[PDB]
Amino acid sequence: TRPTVRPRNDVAHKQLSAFGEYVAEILPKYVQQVQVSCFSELEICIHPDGVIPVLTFLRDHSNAQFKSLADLTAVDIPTRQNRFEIVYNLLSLRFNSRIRVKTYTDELTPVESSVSVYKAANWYEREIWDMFGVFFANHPDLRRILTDYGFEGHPFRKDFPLSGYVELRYDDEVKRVVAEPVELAQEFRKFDLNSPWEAFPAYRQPPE
Amino acid sequence: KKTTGLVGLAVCETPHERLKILYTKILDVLGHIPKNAAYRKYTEQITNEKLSIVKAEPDVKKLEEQLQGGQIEEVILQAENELSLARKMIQWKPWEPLVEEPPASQWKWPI
Amino acid sequence: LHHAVIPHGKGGRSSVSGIVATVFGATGFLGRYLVNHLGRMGSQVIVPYRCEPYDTMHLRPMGDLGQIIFMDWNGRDKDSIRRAVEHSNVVINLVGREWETKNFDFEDVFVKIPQAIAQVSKEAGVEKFIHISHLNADIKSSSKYLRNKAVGEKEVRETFPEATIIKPADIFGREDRFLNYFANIRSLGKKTVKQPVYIVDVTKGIINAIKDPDARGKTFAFVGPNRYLLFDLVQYVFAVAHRPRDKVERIHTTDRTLPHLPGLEDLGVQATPLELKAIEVLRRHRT
Amino acid sequence: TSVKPIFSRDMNEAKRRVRELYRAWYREVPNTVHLFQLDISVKQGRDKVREMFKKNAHVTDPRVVDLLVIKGKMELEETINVWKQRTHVMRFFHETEAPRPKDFLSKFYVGHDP
Amino acid sequence: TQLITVDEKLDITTLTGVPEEHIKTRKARIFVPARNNMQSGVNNTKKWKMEFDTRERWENPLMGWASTADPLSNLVLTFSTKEDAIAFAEKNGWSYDVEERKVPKPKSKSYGANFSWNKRTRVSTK
Amino acid sequence: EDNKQFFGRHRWVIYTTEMNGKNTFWDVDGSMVPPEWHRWLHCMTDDP
Amino acid sequence: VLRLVMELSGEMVRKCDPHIGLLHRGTEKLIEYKTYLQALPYFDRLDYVSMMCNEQAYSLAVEKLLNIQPPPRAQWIRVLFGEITRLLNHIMAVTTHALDIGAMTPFFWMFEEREKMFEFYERVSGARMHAAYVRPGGVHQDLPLGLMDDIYEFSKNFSLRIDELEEMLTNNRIWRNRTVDIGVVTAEDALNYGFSGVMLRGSGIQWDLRKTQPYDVYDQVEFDVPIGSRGDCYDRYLCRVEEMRQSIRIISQCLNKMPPGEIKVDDAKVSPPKRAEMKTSMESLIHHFKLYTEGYQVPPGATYTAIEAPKGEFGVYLVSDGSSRPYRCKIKAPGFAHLAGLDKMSKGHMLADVVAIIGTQDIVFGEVDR
Amino acid sequence: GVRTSPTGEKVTHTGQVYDDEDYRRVRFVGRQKEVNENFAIDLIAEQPVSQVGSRVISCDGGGGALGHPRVYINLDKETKTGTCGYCGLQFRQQH
Amino acid sequence: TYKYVNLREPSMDMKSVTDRAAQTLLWTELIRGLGMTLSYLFREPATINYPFEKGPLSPRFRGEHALRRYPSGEERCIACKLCEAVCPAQAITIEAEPRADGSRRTTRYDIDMTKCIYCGFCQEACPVDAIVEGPNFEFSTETHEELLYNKEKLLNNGDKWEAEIAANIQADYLYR
Amino acid sequence: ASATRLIQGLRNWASGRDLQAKLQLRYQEISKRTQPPPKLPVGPSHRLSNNYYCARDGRREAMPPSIVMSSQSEKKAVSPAPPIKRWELSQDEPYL
Ligand SMILES: NC(=O)C1=CN([C@@H]2O[C@H](COP(=O)(O)OP(=O)(O)OC[C@H]3O[C@@H](n4cnc5c(N)ncnc54)[C@H](OP(=O)(O)O)[C@@H]3O)[C@@H](O)[C@H]2O)C=CC1
Ligand code: SF4
Ligand code: SF4
Ligand SMILES: [Zn+2]
Repeated sequence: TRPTVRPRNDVAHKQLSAFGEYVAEILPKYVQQVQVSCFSELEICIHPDGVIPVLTFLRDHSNAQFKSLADLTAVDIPTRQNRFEIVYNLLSLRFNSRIRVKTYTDELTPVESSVSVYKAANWYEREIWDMFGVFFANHPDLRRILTDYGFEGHPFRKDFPLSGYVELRYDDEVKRVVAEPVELAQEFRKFDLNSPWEAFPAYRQPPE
Repeated sequence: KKTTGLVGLAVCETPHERLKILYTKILDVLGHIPKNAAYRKYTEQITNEKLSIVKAEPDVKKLEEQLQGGQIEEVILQAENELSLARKMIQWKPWEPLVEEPPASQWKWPI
Repeated sequence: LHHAVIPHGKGGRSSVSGIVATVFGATGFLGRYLVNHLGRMGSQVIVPYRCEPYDTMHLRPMGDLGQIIFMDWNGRDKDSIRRAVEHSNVVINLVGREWETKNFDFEDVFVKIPQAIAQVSKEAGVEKFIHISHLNADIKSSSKYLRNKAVGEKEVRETFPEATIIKPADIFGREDRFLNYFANIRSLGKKTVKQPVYIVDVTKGIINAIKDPDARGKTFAFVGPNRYLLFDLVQYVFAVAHRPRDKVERIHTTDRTLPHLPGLEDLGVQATPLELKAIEVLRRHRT
Repeated sequence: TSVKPIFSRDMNEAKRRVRELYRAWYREVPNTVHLFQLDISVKQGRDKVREMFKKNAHVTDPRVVDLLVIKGKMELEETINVWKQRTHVMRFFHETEAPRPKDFLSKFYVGHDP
Repeated sequence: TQLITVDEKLDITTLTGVPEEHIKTRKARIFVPARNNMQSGVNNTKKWKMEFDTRERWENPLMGWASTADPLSNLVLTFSTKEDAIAFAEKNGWSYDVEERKVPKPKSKSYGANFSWNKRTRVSTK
Repeated sequence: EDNKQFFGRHRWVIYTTEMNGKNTFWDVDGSMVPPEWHRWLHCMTDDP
Repeated sequence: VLRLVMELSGEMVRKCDPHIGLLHRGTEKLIEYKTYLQALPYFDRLDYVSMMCNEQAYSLAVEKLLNIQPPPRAQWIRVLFGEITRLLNHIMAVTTHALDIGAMTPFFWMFEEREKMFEFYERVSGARMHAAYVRPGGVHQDLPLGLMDDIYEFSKNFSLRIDELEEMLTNNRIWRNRTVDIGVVTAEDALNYGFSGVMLRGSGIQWDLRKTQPYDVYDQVEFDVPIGSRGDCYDRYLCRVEEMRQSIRIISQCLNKMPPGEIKVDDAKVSPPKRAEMKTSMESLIHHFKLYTEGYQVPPGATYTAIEAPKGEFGVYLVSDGSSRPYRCKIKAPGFAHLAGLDKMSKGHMLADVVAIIGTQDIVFGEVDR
Repeated sequence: GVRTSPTGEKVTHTGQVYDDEDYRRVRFVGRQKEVNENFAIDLIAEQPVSQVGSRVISCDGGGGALGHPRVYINLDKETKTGTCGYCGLQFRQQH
Repeated sequence: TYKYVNLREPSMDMKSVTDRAAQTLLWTELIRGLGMTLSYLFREPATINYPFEKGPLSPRFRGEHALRRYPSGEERCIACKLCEAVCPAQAITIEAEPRADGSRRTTRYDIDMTKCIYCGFCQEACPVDAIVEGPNFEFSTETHEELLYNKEKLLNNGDKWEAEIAANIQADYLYR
Repeated sequence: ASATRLIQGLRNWASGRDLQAKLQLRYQEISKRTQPPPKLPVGPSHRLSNNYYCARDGRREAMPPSIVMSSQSEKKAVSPAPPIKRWELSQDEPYL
């Protein structure tokens, strides 16, 4: 078990467990999950109303500094009514630790636009608005950045397929470039690789 | 001091009493906050610990090596932002019990 | 007929459409637009050129991957022409320089070129051969151009009789000849009534007639929608453009309708007027 | 069932914002068709604009109307700047066929399109 | 903050941007994917795949490939319950065909019954 | 092949005229070498 | 290649909108429709100047999720090529800053040295630039006999050539006049605007992911990262050149501390076996076959990691169904994070100074897209 | 070693030669249909049928870890030679 | 550990300040840069005469996409579809049939040279080393039709040489 | 290199770095190609009689993440980690 399998530290696990229990006790208004994985990186799962209060707490308080802001994405999970998952990622300059603030959200109701306390979140929020459509009320400027202007569809969803619906070509008829419905030259074959036989017995969900 | 390692932050000349009136304002605005929650307990405990660090030490460099938050003026700025959360958390009632639940088949991952 | 000539699915960008078209010419104006609309249809075009490959290079990427194909032809041998028309569904004949050269007159391009290609075509077994002609090309006077075209008309009518002999009026567009000469002026003023027809309705009519069978044998003529004076049209050109011998005789010669032969209405295509497309194309004036 | 809408209370503010947005598109069209050196009469462009408005008149849900207003405002900004080129503006139009009608027999000749 | 909310339906098909030809013409199918019969393992069960029906795939006339004018041809959406499947299909607009789940039927077999005395269940080989 | 130059100027080919017949005195292409000399010339070895 | 719409009071500025997204390619979507082993080169080429640290971060992401430690020789070889990649990206950033600021010739001097380094990549794998070569499960197909002495030769000659680069520039008078007064960064700005790596080195706070959280055997080599004092662009230039010189140090100690363990992991259900057992086994042929068709299954969960790309915090965030396909990958890009604060970095300067600001934060404009 | 169909061109080692009614013949105009002129089935009779004195014998392919993997084939068919599915070369038994 | 920069002061001593004034008013280190650049002028430049001298390489370059075959034998490929299963732009296209003999073989083995990113995964995935990344890299093709290889083109390209491919593999069949 | 002594002296006078010694034109220490064929080692597995895969099953050691407070007089307020000690100037020629 020891060679070529990465060992761990239970000490960091106990530290993050006690810290997450502490944060869960002292902000009871929005805490739903505080989960700790095997390799000690914290996850805090949050209702979509305490975005500004929880981030104003987590920027400060001298027990959890966490100035460094990272990724924002809202992992598209169907079979839910609240589809999208806004994932804040926070890194502490003072304590060297990573916490993942996963707040949940639906298709049409906005979360509260974290750019007010995080100046790094501006183009992150603009990117999420362009690729998904998660609206951000009380935001300075929402535009389409990382897509074409005349293109729409919010393509990083699961409803948007791999190929786009439109496809450009130049033509000398109207002496310019026009978009057409997509005419693929090949299929993009689909390999049914989801093999049976239960490779992980621990992660079995209870069937009906 | 003389020209600290940060950039948009010039050195202060009276760190001690400025930091002390900062933390007494922290105790005042915490005195605004209601009682029964433990948020008052943790903030009061850490603030009294840090004030007990600073009251027992009139030094500078030993005060930096003992009190975390190197070097010095980050503690002052962090105290300002701690006052900022204090002012913002008279309102917004973080200690009150929960708003309604998710549909409970959402935070389980493996779909 | 064999498979992969039948249509397949929708249209455009290597969707396998019906016709395989051998085109003579296509380096000029109307043939280039015709290859363009067949590429929008998604039809394989076999075109031979005689010039530098740079011209067929800047009209090359009209098709999809490897659809259109380029080869060589010459105005002398039946072997290269026959090799170009070995396997063809349809074939169109568009050729002609509007001034005599050292090695070619108005005679024997319009005369000798449809003879040999119609010979190897009728010995080859092609169908829906479309031969262009200028409108009102007569046995009458004033043009070696028009009389050699009338001789070629009689040739294509006599041998291989079920050819679509087609004629538009004098067409205008992005690379017009006579509107360019209207721009390249100086002057003189005459009278002639004239109807101009825009180029895209003409080539839409040609591709619709070549893809729609049962409309064969009949010669067609395309009609301009306005049909008024030439000098009023020149005043219109200078007004919209903001500034105050063979070609000029062949525009002053003859412009009439013929009630014998059918035109646009037996095809079902909307006519674009002179005014809209003329405002679209009259760029390149002072600011 | 708690749902937080964007702007709307009833469809009155929806009607108000969409008529103001259409006024903005009306005074948006001639400046752009003069600026991009386009090739289309103003009547045809305005009729295609109001046709695109009349396409989605079948929506009564107010959040959807709010999101349509926000999308139209975004593209009105991006066309009132010079950020979008000639290609996208012509791409709104359809001058390159696309000839496909909705006849039964026409789809029966060029088959397998039910 | 305790705003307007009205208990109604959803109309996301005027937002997701896929054109109305693909909306009203193409048809979805929701099914649990069957066990691929050569293997005998049902980890490939327990999911509700949403698929779209197949359409034309002609021959690519230069290489011998199967091109298609179908961007939606290679979608699959593996779900966990039939209710959320139907809810998502009605939420996003297009039509859908529901096939019902079929478990393997529980049986009653035993080795002693394979070694019967006057019952005809007899192994006859071993 | 010379030794006194550096690594990159050891092994150089001199093409001849019309080995296939396309007047290759001028306009010398690449890949006009047989493959064992394509192993030798690309410095994949130390022996001819 | 970018679009920049600047609004300026004359020969000065007011604001600037960086229109980026010109080079958008859909990399996250394409990885969501592929497997792990197949979609590794997308991670190889989202950034392209640094080329093996991206491999290193993705391989350590998959190994950290999969709870499998590579053999130690694989770790030390990965450290060596991470130092080669660090040296290469910093020297190209210096030379492209020099070429865009003027300064024709040191560009070509250090690119001849980089031509030696691409010869080294060729001898390692075969590719010029985009050598994949780092499988999750340790390095694959190890080095041919006769490479380490060439790296030793390059280390000596390149120490000489980088000292000659500091002979040419660096106390160049007018280049110092060109880039000293521009590019001020407050520590509060360096925190709130989310900067990564070299900006944090240059402006104030001592911060290294390598030193604080050693994700590999970096903890067992003596090196010292240069820090900045004034938070300045010339100071940041000195920081980059001394990080190159520290990379020379780490290459020397890595060549002196090399254990001859093995190439890949001895867990054949993750790394494919080699040819001898492949042509005569049964389990290894089965593992070869199904491992290249399906891809190995990866347990469900969401992980994040981040290593020190020569730009900065190259982060990668994997989200995995129990599957051979990743459900959602995402990349924290130091180029994006550095481009994020351009208005506050260039509120008070002019347009050539803005071009120097685009130079002084190392840019590829592929990785800024994600 | 190629046939010449009445179309008139080179046939291949797959039965894919054209009809007269095709347009793909005329898109072959000007550029030659290059084909491998060293076929596959003819290089089976060139290989001698080896005779090994054992009964259940081996096939590797001429090189350790260079070729196709090991396969052990039987020689119980008294008149039919053993045939490796990978190699394509035969074997016999000599008692 | 950290080693930062730009912590000094201009020395107020008279010699150092008049030396900085001498550099300011006398253009000194500019001429020092001129001297360094003239020292690189008097070197011999390191160029290669391209059509005669070709740049060095490794025995494991990835080029031509050639095929191999058995010693005086048939086609080395089985059509086991591993290369199309691993091909990360799916440029491989295999349609397989057995012939009249009985051994399983192909019909259509197409490499798209457009989509081929040149990984090496089809080389590493091939169990019999049928497809091999070739040695030479000269395609330079004037037409887009000609950049779509057929199986017969690959067999001709594998029968224009094996001795290069065999020499490279026989040198380096031990690393991989 | 491969040049006479007067221009060598002019190179070393324009840049006193002994340019003739190491010049970035490799002549001798190009790696002598066609090396002997290597025999790779196989690491801490293929070891017979003890390699139970049941032990080193790092895929199956993935625990599900443990949970604290949910949707369904305490000596505390500790930090997530011990606070980070400030570094030192390294002796190998710092500034100053
Ligand atoms: N208003 C008008 O212009 C009208 C024109 N037409 C007819 O339409 C046709 C096309 O017109 P247009 O495009 O303007 O003129 P072009 O001269 O450009 O078209 C003729 C084409 O055939 C080629 N060609 C002509 N003569 C020779 C020759 N001797 N040898 C080889 N190739 C030759 C031309 O050049 P190349 O060799 O380089 O390919 C060109 O590709 C003409 O026949 C014209 O009479 C009919 C009605 C109205
Ligand atoms: S992996 Fe090799 S043997 Fe298998 S199909 Fe591909 S080329 Fe043929
Ligand atoms: S090298 Fe080319 S053919 Fe081989 S797997 Fe990669 S893309 Fe496919
Ligand atoms: Zn065999």
